Parts: sequence; structure tokens; C-alpha cells
Amino acid sequence: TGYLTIGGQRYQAEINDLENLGEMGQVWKMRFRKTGHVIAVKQMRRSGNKEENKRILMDLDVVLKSHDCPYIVQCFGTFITNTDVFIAMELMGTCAEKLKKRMQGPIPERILGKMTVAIVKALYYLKEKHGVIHRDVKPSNILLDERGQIKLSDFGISGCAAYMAPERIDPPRADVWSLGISLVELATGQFPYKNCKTDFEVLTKVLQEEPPLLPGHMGFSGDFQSFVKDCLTKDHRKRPKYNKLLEHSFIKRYETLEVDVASWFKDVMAKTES
Ligand SMILES: C=CC(=O)Nc1cccc(-c2n[nH]c3cc(C)ccc23)c1
Repeated sequence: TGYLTIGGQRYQAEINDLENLGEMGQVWKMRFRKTGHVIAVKQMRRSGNKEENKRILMDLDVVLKSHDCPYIVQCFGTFITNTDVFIAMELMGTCAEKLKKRMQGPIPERILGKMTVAIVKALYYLKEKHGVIHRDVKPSNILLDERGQIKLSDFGISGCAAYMAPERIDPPRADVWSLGISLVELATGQFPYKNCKTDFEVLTKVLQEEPPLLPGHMGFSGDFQSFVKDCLTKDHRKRPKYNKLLEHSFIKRYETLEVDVASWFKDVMAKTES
């Protein structure tokens, strides 16, 4: 048996209550037959790689404990069989990484605004309420949906060289750096450290190069440019805390501003492929 809490109700569910619609550790898009909800179902194989499995179990542990955060992807329930665990997860439309790829470039600042609000809050929530750092903030872990919701995913290592903070590469808030890097990536359409062929080469550029700020010739708001400059403060002791960042003007504006993220998302998903 499994118990799913989904759409406000509690169900006893059998693995047969899930209709597999295909693949997307191992993830299936599945329809729940008792309701018509379409969900993401992760499989943990008893016979799988033990490192993957413990990563999965860590993500699961954070996610279960984050039921009260609406900026973190929700788990509806689990099914344990003799050989497998199936994990029912909130299905999103796509990630920020896939949106960059489809768009062939810049996501508009107003969307990066809403995204920034949501991700900083998810991050803040798990620092405050659970003492958890994410350790792998990047665009593939930032998810969006048709309802204009933006959420954080994947806490299995609660980490990609590309988005590593300077103090993580060389130690005397590293998550805030990685956020900064993602935003520059997504606002300009280009991952800021160019033509790196290996992980260590990106690490080298992080440390030797100037922070990769938003380009002045793109007419980004000063708000946004300053938010990034604060996040991309290489000296971590000088880089701001979530509670400081929550009052940054960039966050405060897009928090109170009305942005139709859903129509933008629906329209961009329509007008593109892959
Ligand atoms: C950019 C890579 C990617 O993960 N894409 C993507 C595209 C569409 C939906 C999901 C997704 N929705 N819900 C999830 C829950 C987990 C644990 C992982 C991925 C998803 C993920």
C-alpha cells in the first residue's frame, strides 16, 4: 500500500492506482487514477547504486520536512514494495534551465524577479526552520509551472562546480553565490564563465576572474544589478544573509508587484519546442 496526500484528501493507494505516462534518480510522469492528478514519481531501487539511493533518501528527508513551505516541491506520499520505493512528487511544468534552452536566450527580468523571491524564501525557510543548506543551487533545480508557481527542487546533497562559491573552492551563504550565478546565466542567456571545458577550469575562473555581474548594456533595473552584485560578493563574510536579502529592493519590488508568470510561461511553452 501507499498513502497519498494530494489535492487536499488522503488516499490509500496501490501502485496499480498509478498510470505510467513515461519517463522524465529514475522519474516517471504518472497519473493518479482516483483523481486524475498527474505527478512525478521517483523510483528508488533496492538493487540500485547506494550513493544515488542515499542521495534520494536525503532529498526525501528534506522534502517531507518541508510540507509547510510552498516554495519547495511537495511530496504526496511514498510506496514501499519489497524491491522498490516509489516517491510521489509535485509535477512542475519545466525548469529554469530548460526555459533558457527553449528561449534561445534571456528570461525577462520580471520573471527572474518572481523566481528570485521564491527561491530565496525556500532557501531561507530551510536555513531557519531546519538548519539546511541546499548546496546545489542552479537553474535545473528551479522549477516553474503553468500556474505561474516557482519552486525549489532536489536536496539530495543538502555539488556542481559551475555554481560553486569561492569560499567552497577555497575556505578560510555559498548558496547565495550560486543563486547570483544562476540569475546572471538566466538574465543574459549565457552561463557567465565562458568556454570552460572542465569543472576545475570553471573553479579557476570563479577565483581569478571578477564577479560576472549583469551587463550594463542590457538595461536591467538598478535593483536587479545590485542584487546580483550583492550575491556575487566573492568574500563570503561580506556577502549578505537571507534576512538582509529579503529586504533587498529587488526582492521587495517583485514580491509586491503583479507579474503574470503563468501567461508568460504558457505562451513561451507554446511558442517553442523541446
Ligand atoms: C531541467 C531539468 C528538469 O528537471 N526538468 C523538469 C521538467 C519538468 C518537470 C520536472 C519535475 N517536476 N516535478 C519534479 C520532481 C522532481 C523530484 C524532479 C523533477 C521534477 C523537471
